[PDB]
Amino acid sequence: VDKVKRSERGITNPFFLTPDHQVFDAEHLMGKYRISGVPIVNNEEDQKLVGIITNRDLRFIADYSMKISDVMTKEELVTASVGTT
Amino acid sequence: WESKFSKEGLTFDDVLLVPAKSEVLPRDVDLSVELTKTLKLNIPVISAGMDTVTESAMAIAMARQGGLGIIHKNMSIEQQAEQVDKVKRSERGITNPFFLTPDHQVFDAEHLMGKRISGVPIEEDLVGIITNRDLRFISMKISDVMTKEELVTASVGTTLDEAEKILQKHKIEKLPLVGLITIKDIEKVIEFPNSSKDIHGRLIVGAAVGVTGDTMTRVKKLVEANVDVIVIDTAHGHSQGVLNTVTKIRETYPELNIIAGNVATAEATRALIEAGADVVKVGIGPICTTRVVAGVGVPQITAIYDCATEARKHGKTIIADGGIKFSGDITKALAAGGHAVMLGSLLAGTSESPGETPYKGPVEETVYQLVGGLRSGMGYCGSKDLRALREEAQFIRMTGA
Amino acid sequence: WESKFSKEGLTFDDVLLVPAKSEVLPRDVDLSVELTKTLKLNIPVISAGMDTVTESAMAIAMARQGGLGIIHKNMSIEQQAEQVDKVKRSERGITNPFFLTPDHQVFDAEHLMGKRISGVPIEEDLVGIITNRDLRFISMKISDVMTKEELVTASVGTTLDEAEKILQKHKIEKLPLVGLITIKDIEKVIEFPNSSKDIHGRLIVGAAVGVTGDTMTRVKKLVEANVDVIVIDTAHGHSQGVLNTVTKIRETYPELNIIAGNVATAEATRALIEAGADVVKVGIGPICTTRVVAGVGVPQITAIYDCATEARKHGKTIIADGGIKFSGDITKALAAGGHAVMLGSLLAGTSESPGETPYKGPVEETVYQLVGGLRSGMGYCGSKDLRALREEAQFIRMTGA
Ligand SMILES: Nc1ncnc2c1ncn2[C@@H]1O[C@H](COP(=O)(O)OP(=O)(O)OP(=O)(O)OP(=O)(O)OC[C@H]2O[C@@H](n3cnc4c(N)ncnc43)[C@H](O)[C@@H]2O)[C@@H](O)[C@H]1O
Ligand SMILES: Nc1ncnc2c1ncn2[C@@H]1O[C@H](COP(=O)(O)OP(=O)(O)OP(=O)(O)OP(=O)(O)OC[C@H]2O[C@@H](n3cnc4c(N)ncnc43)[C@H](O)[C@@H]2O)[C@@H](O)[C@H]1O
Ligand SMILES: Nc1ncnc2c1ncn2[C@@H]1O[C@H](COP(=O)(O)OP(=O)(O)OP(=O)(O)OP(=O)(O)OC[C@H]2O[C@@H](n3cnc4c(N)ncnc43)[C@H](O)[C@@H]2O)[C@@H](O)[C@H]1O
Ligand SMILES: [Mg+2]
Ligand SMILES: [Mg+2]
Ligand SMILES: [Mg+2]
Repeated sequence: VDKVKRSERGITNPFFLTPDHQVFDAEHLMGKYRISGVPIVNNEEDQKLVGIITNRDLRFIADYSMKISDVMTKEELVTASVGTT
Repeated sequence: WESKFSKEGLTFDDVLLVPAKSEVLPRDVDLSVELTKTLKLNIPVISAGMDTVTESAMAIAMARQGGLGIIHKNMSIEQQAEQVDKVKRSERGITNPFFLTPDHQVFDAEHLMGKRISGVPIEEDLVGIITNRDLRFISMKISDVMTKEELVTASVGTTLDEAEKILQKHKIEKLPLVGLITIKDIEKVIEFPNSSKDIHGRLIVGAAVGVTGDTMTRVKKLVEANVDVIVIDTAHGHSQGVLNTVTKIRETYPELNIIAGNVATAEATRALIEAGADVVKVGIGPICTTRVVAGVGVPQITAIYDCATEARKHGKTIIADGGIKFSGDITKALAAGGHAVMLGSLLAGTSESPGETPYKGPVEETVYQLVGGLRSGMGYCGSKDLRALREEAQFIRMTGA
Repeated sequence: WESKFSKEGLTFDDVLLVPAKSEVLPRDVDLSVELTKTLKLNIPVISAGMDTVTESAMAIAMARQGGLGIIHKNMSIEQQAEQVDKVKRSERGITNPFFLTPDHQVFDAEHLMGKRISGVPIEEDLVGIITNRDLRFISMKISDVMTKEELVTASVGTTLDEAEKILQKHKIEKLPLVGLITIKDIEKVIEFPNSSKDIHGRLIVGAAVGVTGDTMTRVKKLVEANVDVIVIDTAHGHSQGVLNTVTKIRETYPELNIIAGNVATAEATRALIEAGADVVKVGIGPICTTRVVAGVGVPQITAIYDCATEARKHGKTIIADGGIKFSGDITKALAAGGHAVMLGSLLAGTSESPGETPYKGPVEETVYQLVGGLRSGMGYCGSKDLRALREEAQFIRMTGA
């Protein structure tokens, strides 16, 4: 019963990462939870969005542990405000 | 009259190959075969010149794997030369890509895509690019809502290295040449290291010729299309018409590679060689029609061995075109003396086979299993390469049990 | 090239054994065979080293009947040495029996019983005994309502005679050793007088070895487990890797019995013998895979005879591992020169075969019928023992009819 009541939670707590981590770190998250995207924040505390990494991004790389910062999407980064429909 | 019934004949199911001492594993076996000085294969497999087996798609797939494809003759002289040219120009990494204009609708693009390309650059005198992932966010609508502002284009002459890089930077898989260089285009230039090629690095290809009135014109255009070998293909090559056609083609094109029509005796093999054939294709009724209808046939193992024995007196090559039904028959056919085997029925239902009609998947599936069996057989025989299988492997004659 | 097709080959269905004068009945026939000076069987049957045929249960049953079991190699080095040790220590009449405590429930006992023992003695530092008939008067409850007061126990060292007597007196079938001596344990020491044993009276057993990186360590532990024979088992023993592995094992363990991998020619039999093999196992494609996939094979009767002829020049032994399908094939295989036959598919579904998955009942059922047919064949041939069948029995070649 509790599993059905908690199904549609609306993700307020998004799974994130930092440019310090390796590209392997990102694959772990994607493969573990069947997730296709990881938003990258500047630090664990001042969670400030710097980038996002995704599988189509992983396709363009031969297996590598390069810093996700030189791998992620940063220049034409698209966000929306909280409360947008 | 007295030697009317003296001869004996063996087929594939009458013999087995005998294991010998082996110092090589099946994977370290060399499968290259030199049909002529200018026609070398890396696997001894050739797709037949049949309208159900080999057109440009099959010939490219066969050559990519180290084999050879024979474009069939059930088409006009112009189409066949175009098929040969389409194979010779492949693996260049596209001067004539498909195109649309901003006036067209996305329904036009999807159908042009389905007929397996994933990108369509956007009249007679570049504005955009439309791809498959663009179609996910669309609802046939109109094609003018495409990728129009963020356009990454290269110059004509940009190197592949000057790519796999522009592409990796802009995370895009298509790069128009204001031509087209894709990313599959770049990666297929590395995926096939065993690809059989001519001296200029182009994929080899063959074309089928009969004995008609216009075959001299057909050979002319095929040669003009840089075909690597002409297959003079008839039901009975020991006819005088075939012999004359072989000689006329040899005298007109002295250095052109020639494969000649089905024969099954040493005498016919000598006639075809003396007429000017480089390679002799072997197979006369290998319960097929020829046996039931005409009462004519030669058991294929005997045919291969007798024709191979005659051909290597003259330093020439044999192609085994006949009743190969399992991978183990390839090992027998080559060990009997054949330099390469020709396949038709086995490859007729594959993806690269002509038309959409039994489906057999990619032809790489089949060739892998067939070559895998050959490698296993050469391991048992201790066959270093194909000459050792040909010249040294021994057979055991079996009762049917 | 000219002797490419000279050889001829016979299989089981091509030949029949010819009756000869007979002075012995099928039951008075001797079925013993001496594979080596230290590996003697009383019936010429060996269960194959396959993961579907032979583990410790099959090896014990095979040895009990006078044959031999080959523990398969589809397990770790530690497990296989444990399997060999489990056979060598059997027929002793139990130092490590199953145990429970008064805290457990009868449901624990029944399941421990079902997984075929009938008694469970009742922690780390004897209180009772629980058996199957005790379960009839019980309702899983708790195991403390067991046989606790009337406890008949013996000392460690009590002789079997000092039993079959304590048991007959107290009308009980279990006797704990404050260890375990049962009554089936005592009676199976008499039921199998034909049991093949080593010089110290332990059941013989064999273990399978391949040609990998760790087989030297595998042989080391198997030898440390007192294995009687090592079977170096490969698809092609005439390879240089097998020959080197045979020699390295021989030089490390000079007196260890070695059976070497499938070969089918006299030349390969000589190579395996010269490398250091005691027994040569014969069978290369005896419509199996090897023929269909690789085109390689030797008709088994010809293989047995050619390999036996070579092996007995050197005083060595042949094992016929191949397409035996009826009891009459055993008679043919041995009469062709084989000293023992190896079986796999025939024994794969029996009770002592690995796993619970076609069920074939006890393997004693099958071996009885197979040996019965052999005895009948030797009666027709007048074969006193196995050498007479090998050296004197004649065959008749038959048309397929
Ligand atoms: N952190 C998290 N915490 C909790 N739940 C989570 C989560 N992340 C995901 N989930 C959940 O997991 C699911 C999301 O994945 P799915 O929704 O199931 O996956 P998809 O989008 O179908 O994947 P696809 O493979 O097609 O996408 P692509 O890589 O092309 O990727 C899109 C393309 O657009 C680009 N792109 C994406 N966002 C961009 C941006 N902001 N700016 C620029 N480019 C961007 C990418 O580079 C790529 O090329 C949902 O259930 C979601 O709620
Ligand atoms: N017109 C043509 N003429 C002749 N032969 C042709 C042909 N088109 C294809 N072929 C042939 O077809 C073969 C098959 O290769 P492809 O069809 O290229 O298959 P692929 O590399 O696996 O592409 P994919 O399907 O993953 O692309 P997607 O939309 O996901 O990802 C593509 C992404 O690229 C982006 N993109 C492309 N160009 C862009 C640009 N200029 N600017 C911005 N984004 C661009 C798109 O927006 C999209 O997100 C090629 O080797 C080639 O020989
Ligand atoms: N713990 C263990 N560890 C390892 N291997 C094991 C094992 N237990 C069995 N095995 C193996 O299993 C094999 C199979 O032999 P068993 O399982 O012994 O089969 P069986 O002799 O035919 O016994 P049955 O099934 O007839 O016994 P029942 O309860 O009718 O009759 C038995 C009667 O004995 C009585 N009984 C037993 N001990 C008694 C005692 N101390 N005092 C009084 N009664 C006692 C019971 O009350 C009952 O009435 C043995 O050969 C042995 O190798
Ligand atoms: Mg995607
Ligand atoms: Mg895609
Ligand atoms: Mg009972």
